[PDB]
Amino acid sequence: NIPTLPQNDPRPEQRAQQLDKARETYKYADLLPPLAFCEGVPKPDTPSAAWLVTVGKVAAAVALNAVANRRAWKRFDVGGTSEEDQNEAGHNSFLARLEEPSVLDEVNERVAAILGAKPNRHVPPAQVSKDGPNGRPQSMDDYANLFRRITLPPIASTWKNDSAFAAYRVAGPNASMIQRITELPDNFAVTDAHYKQAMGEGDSLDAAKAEGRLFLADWKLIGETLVNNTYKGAQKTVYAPLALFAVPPGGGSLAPVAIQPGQTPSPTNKIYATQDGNDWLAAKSAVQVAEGNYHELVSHLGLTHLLLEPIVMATYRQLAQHHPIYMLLIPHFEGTLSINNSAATNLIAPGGAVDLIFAGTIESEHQLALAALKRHDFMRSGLPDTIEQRGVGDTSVLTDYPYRDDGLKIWANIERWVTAYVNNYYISEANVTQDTELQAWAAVLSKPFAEGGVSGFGPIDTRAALIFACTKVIFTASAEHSAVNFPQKDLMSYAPAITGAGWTAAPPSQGPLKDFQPPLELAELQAEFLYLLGGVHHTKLGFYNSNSFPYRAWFKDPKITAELLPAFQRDLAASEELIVAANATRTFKYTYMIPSTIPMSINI
Amino acid sequence: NIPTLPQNDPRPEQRAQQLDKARETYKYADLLPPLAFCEGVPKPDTPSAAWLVTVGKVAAAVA
Repeated sequence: NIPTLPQNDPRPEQRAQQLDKARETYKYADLLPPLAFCEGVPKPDTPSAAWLVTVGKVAAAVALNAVANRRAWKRFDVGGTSEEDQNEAGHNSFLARLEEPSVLDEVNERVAAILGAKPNRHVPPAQVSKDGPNGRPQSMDDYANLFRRITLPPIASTWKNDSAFAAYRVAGPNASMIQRITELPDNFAVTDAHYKQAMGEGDSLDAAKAEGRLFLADWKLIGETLVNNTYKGAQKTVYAPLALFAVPPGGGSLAPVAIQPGQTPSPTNKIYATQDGNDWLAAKSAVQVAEGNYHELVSHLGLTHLLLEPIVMATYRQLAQHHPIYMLLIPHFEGTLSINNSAATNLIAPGGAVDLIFAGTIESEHQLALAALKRHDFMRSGLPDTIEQRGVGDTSVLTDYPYRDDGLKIWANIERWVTAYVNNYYISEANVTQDTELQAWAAVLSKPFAEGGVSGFGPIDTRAALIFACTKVIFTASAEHSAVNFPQKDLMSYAPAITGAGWTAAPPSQGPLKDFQPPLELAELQAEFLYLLGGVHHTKLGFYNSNSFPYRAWFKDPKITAELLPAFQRDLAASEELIVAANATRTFKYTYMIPSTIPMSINI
Repeated sequence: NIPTLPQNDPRPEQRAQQLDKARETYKYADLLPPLAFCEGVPKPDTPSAAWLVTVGKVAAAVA
């Protein structure tokens, strides 16, 4: 078959009848206000068997670590529970390979209990707990010892170094935060003395501001939207810090200069610098807490999951199965509906993992997420555009920016493959306007953000405009989500390195480090649920197949099958070697933009 | 037992561990909007039996 535009289609009546049945299987829900959600999971978007088995094995290890953590506390129920989880691990690898009682029910339920922070996730079908790790830490060893049957992340041993703190701003979960500044803001007056502490006497703050070597990360939005909460009556705290970063003259890696935990300078809110010791380590730890709230809601959930959800909805509804753009975008949406529902009713739901671990009240977190979707500008949110919007573009000034360098490759790949796919099917700029399905598609997306649209979406009246919207979508389904989702397992499992709440007051430190860390019962949940969200690489960018049992190729037009997609896949195999090359020379690794590791869609 | 200020307390650790267990017992609520309220009546702050007997005599005459 050759997909075709609606005006060129030889059988328009059968086409508009498939969209009628399509709009009945994909109806809009209000699982989260403002946004445009789907009513449950339509059976087409059910998780594939391949996906369930992969997730099932991760949920098994997470469960076995929780049992092993329960053996350590109270130093048969732990033994019997240990084996029913082993039975599932053997059931998964063997029974599911037949190719759904063991696959369907057990996997979805185990994921729900991990993301929902439900009690007694020890054993399934065998139906805070003081027989598991809970309460205040005796020592900092209690946090590293929680990773018993899952591997402790490497940042658990590097995070105190200032080098690791700045690597987050270029190769961490929120690698898009910094911004080149020419003059310091008025509420963050850092001195030349603070600069010469970090960079030495050979450089001056004035010289760095002139040569574009100063970059700032400003968590002002956290202050605008969050409301501190409590856990079991214990005060959870979050800040809205500003942190300064500079590169040595002549170019080089980033390095932290100064930190101010609050938006407003005050007697209780001052500027901490590289030499201040225990106080400085807490001012970095405060920023890390701000990034956790900001990443998981803004960077991660708001601007990938929740950003693509109305587009996933409009694509099914207005674009027929015989539409070429429909053939391009649906495989980049596999399971996005399914994971966003498991996110809505479990993760960010009251009583879930984010409600307890992260500092804000759960509804204040939602406002933070919605605040970014409301201010986002889709048409000017292309990766090469955002790089030049921030002033982070010079490859010689700031030289260690893995996300920028690896990502700008994957973007160029996807744009080439999109520009090819579009130019084949859209042979005249009159094909775009007369695409009644694509214009309906653009309408429901061009709508106000309050009515359920994507901010800054219009207009899609050009082949170049459709090319961008299809590049940005594919990028968000693949590369960007890799750059944010998987750092959760590698860079966010260890609570002392970064977590959702501060558990003492402030960077002005008043005692031991272990008191700023979360209680163990939550610290175990953070490691486990972030292990699960970061430990599933299923489906691979460039490899378009079906979500059904044969897992056969998805395209049918032999133009794409034996030319256009192979052109795409080679470019990705090429960029992979350039990225793998640069990654060996790097101490702070960045696998999240490696073409082999990237998924097609948002699915975990 | 002679009371003592925190900085002078010979047993600071045991002291701090008490307020944690205490902040667990006395949690805030929004029973009345814009006011700092207690989440129900915690058990150590249950009305005493003397208070109930005195009140019970009055609540009987009213009935």
